[PDB]
Amino acid sequence: RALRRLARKIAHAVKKYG
Repeated sequence: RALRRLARKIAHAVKKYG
């Protein structure tokens, strides 16, 4: 339902890690 704050850390972490 609310993946605004969830997808945030996910995408970011993935954009930072690799």
